[PDB]
Amino acid sequence: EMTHRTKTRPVKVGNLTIGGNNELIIQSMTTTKTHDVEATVAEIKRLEEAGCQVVRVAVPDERAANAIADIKKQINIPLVADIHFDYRLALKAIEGGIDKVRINPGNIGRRHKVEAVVNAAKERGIPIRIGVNAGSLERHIEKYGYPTADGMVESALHHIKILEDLDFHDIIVSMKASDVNLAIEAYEKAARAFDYPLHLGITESGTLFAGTVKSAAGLGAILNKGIGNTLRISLSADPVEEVKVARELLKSFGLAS
Amino acid sequence: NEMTHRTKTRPVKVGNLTIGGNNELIIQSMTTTKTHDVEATVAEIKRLEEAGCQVVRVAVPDERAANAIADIKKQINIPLVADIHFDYRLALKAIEGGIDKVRINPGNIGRRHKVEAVVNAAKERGIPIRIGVNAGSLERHILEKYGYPTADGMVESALHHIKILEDLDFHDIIVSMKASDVNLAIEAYEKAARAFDYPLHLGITESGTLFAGTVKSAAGLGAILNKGIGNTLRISLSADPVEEVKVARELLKSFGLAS
Amino acid sequence: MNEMTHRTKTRPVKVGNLTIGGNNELIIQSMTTTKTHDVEATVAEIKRLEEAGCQVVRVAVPDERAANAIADIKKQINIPLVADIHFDYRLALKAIEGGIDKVRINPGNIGRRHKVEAVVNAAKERGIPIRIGVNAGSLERHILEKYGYPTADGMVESALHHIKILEDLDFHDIIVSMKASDVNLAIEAYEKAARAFDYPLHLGITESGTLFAGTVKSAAGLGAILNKGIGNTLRISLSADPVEEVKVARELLKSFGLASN
Amino acid sequence: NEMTHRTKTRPVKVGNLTIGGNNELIIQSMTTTKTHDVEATVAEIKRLEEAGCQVVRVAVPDERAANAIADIKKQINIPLVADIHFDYRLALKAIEGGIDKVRINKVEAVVNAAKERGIPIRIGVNAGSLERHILEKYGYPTADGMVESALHHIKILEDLDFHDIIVSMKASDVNLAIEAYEKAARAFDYPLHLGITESGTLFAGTVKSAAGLGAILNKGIGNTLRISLSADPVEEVKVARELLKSFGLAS
Ligand SMILES: [Cl-]
Ligand SMILES: [Cl-]
Ligand SMILES: [Cl-]
Ligand SMILES: [Cl-]
Ligand SMILES: [Cl-]
Repeated sequence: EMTHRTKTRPVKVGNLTIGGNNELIIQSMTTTKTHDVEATVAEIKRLEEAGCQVVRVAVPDERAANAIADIKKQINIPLVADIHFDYRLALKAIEGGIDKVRINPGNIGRRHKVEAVVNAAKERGIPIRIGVNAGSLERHIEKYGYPTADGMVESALHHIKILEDLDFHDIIVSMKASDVNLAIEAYEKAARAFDYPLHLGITESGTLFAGTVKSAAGLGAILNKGIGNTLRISLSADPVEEVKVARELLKSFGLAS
Repeated sequence: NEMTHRTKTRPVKVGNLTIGGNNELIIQSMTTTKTHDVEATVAEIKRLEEAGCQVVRVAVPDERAANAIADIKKQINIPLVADIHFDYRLALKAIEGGIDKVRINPGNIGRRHKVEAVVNAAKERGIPIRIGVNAGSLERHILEKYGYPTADGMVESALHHIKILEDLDFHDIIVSMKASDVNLAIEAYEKAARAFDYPLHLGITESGTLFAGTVKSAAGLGAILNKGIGNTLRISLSADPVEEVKVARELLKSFGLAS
Repeated sequence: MNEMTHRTKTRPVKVGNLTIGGNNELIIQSMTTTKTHDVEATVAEIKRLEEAGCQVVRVAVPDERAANAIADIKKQINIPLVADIHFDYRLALKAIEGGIDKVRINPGNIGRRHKVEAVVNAAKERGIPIRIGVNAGSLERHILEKYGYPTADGMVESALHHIKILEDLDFHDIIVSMKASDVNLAIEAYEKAARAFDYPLHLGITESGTLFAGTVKSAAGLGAILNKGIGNTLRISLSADPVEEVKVARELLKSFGLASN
Repeated sequence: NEMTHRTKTRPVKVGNLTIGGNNELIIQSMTTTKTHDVEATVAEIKRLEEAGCQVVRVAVPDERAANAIADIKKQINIPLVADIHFDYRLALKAIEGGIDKVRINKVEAVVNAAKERGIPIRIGVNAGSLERHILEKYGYPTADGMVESALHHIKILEDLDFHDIIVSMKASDVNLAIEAYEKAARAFDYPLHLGITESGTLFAGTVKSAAGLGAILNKGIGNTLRISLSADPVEEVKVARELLKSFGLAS
């Protein structure tokens, strides 16, 4: 049985709550150099002007991690940081005021690294988004022979398990794929597999037109199931258009944000 | 109840094609020219043929439009379809004119001999009929029963059109459930798949700018295609009909439901 | 078995003051996206096209109001104009009387003897050429029933009958297009075309859904074709402004060291 | 000699992927980050992967990059290719770090390391860097010099019992690029790695590469391809898909 978006666990992200209500928070991400504070801030204010409620920035390095405080001081909406496995960058961004870190626990390595992150996260009440991706499933998951709905949830489970073992339940999860049937199938199962809020997203298509049609369709079928607490529409275009498609999708179903 | 999957629906012939009973959806659009202007309508259908359109609907508001069907036919490949709202003479004229499928409202037409001539006209010529229920066009008693347009009322209307034709030994039926509201559209099609075995023609009433029409159509149709129903479809957009085909092709590519 | 004729060996066919065929040049073309009857809009789109380097422009002539507007459009532009009419011969006669510089129509579609010889003699009198345009997606039913689906042999079967209708009227002022979506078919249709007849070929590829996909698919396909040494004129079809079509054609020709003259 | 069809080229493994012996080309891209900056590099690969990239090349200009190779692989799921130019040592380093393929042109020590790990070597021939003696023989860069340069390199590996070779024939002039791959395909049956060196703007490089590679693909050769652009690595994957997808050449 699927956990409706209204009975999912509430997760505080800055001043907003994701999960435990029927409000789909709109998110996006920047295209700028995260360490280029002026450019990043400029693009963020254009996203805020468009209707963006939460925005993510890639933190590939120290320059980027160092830019966090300077960015957040010049913005109004919550700022999430992208980090695949570097615990030092995780720690630097957290210290800097990020509102949430998108990091997959199982990639961090040795337990002491995993704890340095979770402890920092609890210290200032920041959540983690577990972001499962169809193109980047663990090497071992030689088990299915290719990305499948089952391989995504299992990878997801593994990541939640590490946080729950550390008494950490402030978690948001995403199951992002490029294929629509796999997309729908993945969120369906993750909703039946766990109670955390689901961050909806489909992989960027080659063109803006392809991506607009595919995402509108895939997320359309997921929202109709009563699931999803937040969403990000990924498109080969200026981020503002992602906010526009997201707004149009939610208005279409008569959904509030 | 059981949702009749698309592969479990009744196969009908629309020209040289088979709609229903399989796991593929045939793309359809409509010409924006006056059917009377032969070259104009052909020129537009040629662009749609080039684009990948598989079935095309032409305006048949009057007798001149109906009388040009054979001329259009000599110059194209794909099946020609036509919607007749009220006047049965237009349906009859279109049928004898060489149409491949007609969209009629048995209950509106009028006299029993009127419907019998069209049913027979279509039955004789071996042509299918499409029953198209539209949320904004429900019968008076339907709206009085439910109070406003609703999935159940569209389904009530559908069955009756179907029953009129079934009572005249007519079964080459395709059913459309067109609404503007996606929530209604999604429901309307889900209950139709549970209420009968005929193939369903998926369409959403166009609303807003091209940008909004494209998003809302993709959204609603995404939820319906994931339900495993739909055997044919058309995207409606105030734009060059070719754009409708583009959108339909992307949608099918996404789900892997193209012919 | 028959050798592909090299673009420099195709029959030279004059279009306006230009010569398509019997040379190593590739004439670049585009098509308007306006209503032909809207003279002002159409002439302004053509002027933008000329500015980007377009050499020949085709306009649809779907009704009588568009064919009567040919004369006034011609008076305002400096590049040869082309009427695209699928079969209505009263619309082509008007286009020809309007002073069109070429007509894109397939004679086997007209397709009544008094109707064919009329359009034929009218063109003969004005000394204007006819481009036959076979499109994989708009092939005749008797081809489809025979081959099953669109094939190169089928497109070649089609082109040959339209060509015969004309050759049988002692008309040889002909250019041929073989349009397909599938890049593999397009490539084979044009090599099969070069072996069957010596008429210069007009290279085109159906427009993909988007500008990006269209640019890649068309450069990849036409590049394949151009490298065989065939084709005498081309048109890129894109879901974009016609100016984008001219820019892709220029950069594509630039890539092969080929010129427009 | 007639050209060796892509389906008849000598199979070569790269990670879990086969390169050669089938009618489908593998998509490659290349990172732009500092290979020694691990999260940075991994982040780019992660976007590449998602976009449909199948193999990725990372620059190894020195030992910093060479040492990061292992940490990069424990994070990614597509095979990595190293690109070494002058130092035989950096290639040795990249191989110890688990590189899945080394693109390179002591000499026996590199092969022994390549033998030991069971990894191939992509001989990379380029029109912009042919040795002086073939330039002195042919006068300028040409298809005959390229194939001759590729054969002299193929010879040395073969004499050392190493046959797991993949070959590229890089040039900026479309007509030379075409002629070279045709020429290549005839001389040897090793799989071909298609690429066109970039020139001009993004617009210009997109048209040129698709045009050249289309002609090449039409001839039925090539088992792997790379679209060289000066932008986000995902733009190279975007061009590559449309191209392969248009010709009917799957993953
Ligand atoms: Cl570790
Ligand atoms: Cl450490
Ligand atoms: Cl727990
Ligand atoms: Cl009457
Ligand atoms: Cl409205």
